[PDB]
This record gives sequence, C-alpha cells and structure tokens, in this order.
Amino acid sequence: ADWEDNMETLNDNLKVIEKADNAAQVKDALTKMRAAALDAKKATPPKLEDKSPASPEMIDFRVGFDILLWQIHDALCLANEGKVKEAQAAAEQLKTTVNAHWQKYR
Amino acid sequence: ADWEDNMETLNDNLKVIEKADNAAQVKDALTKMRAAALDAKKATPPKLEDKSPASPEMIDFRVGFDILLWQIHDALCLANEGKVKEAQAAAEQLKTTVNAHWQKYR
Amino acid sequence: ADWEDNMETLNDNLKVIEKADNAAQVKDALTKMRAAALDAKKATPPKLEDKSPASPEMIDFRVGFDILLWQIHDALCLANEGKVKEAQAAAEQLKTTVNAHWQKYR
Ligand SMILES: [Bi+3]
Ligand code: NI
Repeated sequence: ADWEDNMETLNDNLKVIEKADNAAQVKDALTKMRAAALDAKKATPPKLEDKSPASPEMIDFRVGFDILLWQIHDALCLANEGKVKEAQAAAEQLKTTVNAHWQKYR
Repeated sequence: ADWEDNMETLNDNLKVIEKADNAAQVKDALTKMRAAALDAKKATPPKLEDKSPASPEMIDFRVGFDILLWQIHDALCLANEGKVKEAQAAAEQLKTTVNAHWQKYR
Repeated sequence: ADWEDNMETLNDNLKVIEKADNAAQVKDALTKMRAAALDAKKATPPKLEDKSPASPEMIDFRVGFDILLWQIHDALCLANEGKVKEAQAAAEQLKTTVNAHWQKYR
C-alpha cells in the first residue's frame, strides 16, 4: 500500500482499538498497525517523490515510522500480557503521533 | 557477517527454538536471531548486488529485515512471559518469513 | 549539534539509571534514552558530514542505532518486571555501546 493507505489503516485500527470489546482482538489491530507502519517505511509521500530515497527528509520519514513502531510495541506488549486498558490508553498517544506525522509529510 | 551466513544463523536458531525445552533457550535463540538480523540489515543480498545501497530495492530489503526483527520481538515478549509454546508458534511465522526472504533475495 | 545533544542526553540518563533506586526512575530514564536515540538516528554525525546521504556509512550508522534501541528495549523489559539491578547491568552494557557509537561518530 502507498503512504496514505497505510496511514488510513493505522487510523482505522486505532478506531478499532478505542472501541474494542473483542478483548484480545486489540492485539490483532495492533498487529495490523505494525504491518502498516513497516510497510509505510517503503512508501514515499507525494511531496517527497522528487527527493532522494536517502535524503534527510526521507530519513526523517522512515525514522518517524520507527518511533511509531516503538509506541506500537509499548501497546502490544501490554495487550499480550492481558492488559487491554493502558494499551487502549497508549492508543491515544499513538493517534497523536500518527496525526503529527500525517500533518508533517502531507 | 555474510548475508547467507546470517540466514544460516536464523535457520539454525529457528531449529533450536522448535526443539527448545524452557524459556531460557527460546530467549537465547531469539537473541541470536535478532543479532543475525541486525547484522544482515547491513549486508547486500546476492539479488541486489547490482543496486545502489540507497536504492528503493535495498531500502525495502532493510525494511523486510525490520519486519523480521519485530516478529522476533513478538516471540521474545511471549518468551519473557513464560509462554514457551506460544513463542514456538510465533517462531513458525518467523520461519515462514525467513524462507520468504531467502527465496526473494538469494 | 543535535546528534551531540542526543548523545549527551543518553549519557545523562545512563548516569541517572546507575544512580537509581526504584523501577519507575529507570523506566523514565530509559524512555528518555529511547527518544534521544530515535531522534539521533535521523541525524548526521559530525564525522560523516562530508559523506553523501546515500553512503553505506550512514546506513551502518542507522543500523547501529537500531542495535542500541534493541539493547534499550531489553533494559526496559528488565525494568518493567521489577528487576532493578539487572536493568542497571543492562544499562552498563548500554553505556558501553553508547560511548562506542559516540566516540566512533564524533
Ligand atoms: Bi516485553
Ligand atoms: Ni517489548
């Protein structure tokens, strides 16, 4: 998927997590989020299609997705132990960071 | 070291995880796998020896090894909680991903 | 510049961990360390300023930061399970790695 489709997947799974009664299915959503972020590291925002793939802007892009991945890890480790809460709370900081990166590179 | 030797290490430690008896052996093998994957991130696979180190193909290669690293971390988080059988079930997905990378980049 | 500031932040939080008592202090210092390491991964160290962004030196630099991040994660996992002294030993290993990277790329 391209960049905006991956960001849409992230937002949709954040919504699934925030309204999750399915219990451990949060992990599934989190899983998808991870698979999105990693995939988005291979994409390029349209405004950076002219830059070099290793230019400082693209490096910042991929490293921001690394930050997202570490936050997703913080949520998923709590979800795996059996703590749906706190993971659902860190989903909000995840949404904040996702919106920040979206506004940054769109 | 060599990308092929790193793949050998990944396969050997997957075999170790498949026959592991406790959580310590699973954790040790997963740590060795993580080291091998981090080292292979700096390598160039045989299929991509005609591509620049910052080409999109090499970036996608490194992102694939990032995916492998996060799956390794999932297995390691399962092993830290004492869930050895869940860790081996995750090592199955690890083996699928490793075989896919081997077939893709050899 | 900012990479140097991130290295100094890493060193300060390593000192904080070495002089810590409970797990919350170690966790907070390790979270600050993760933030600083991620922020420095997308920077250019002074030794590599004369190199192209597409050079393999920068790729190895970022991969070394990935290694440092995973060591930070191991320390944070030790701290999250109420293991303070083990987290401090892991943080001494982190100090070794951080000083290695700092004196290598400064
Ligand atoms: Bi954990
Ligand atoms: Ni973890």
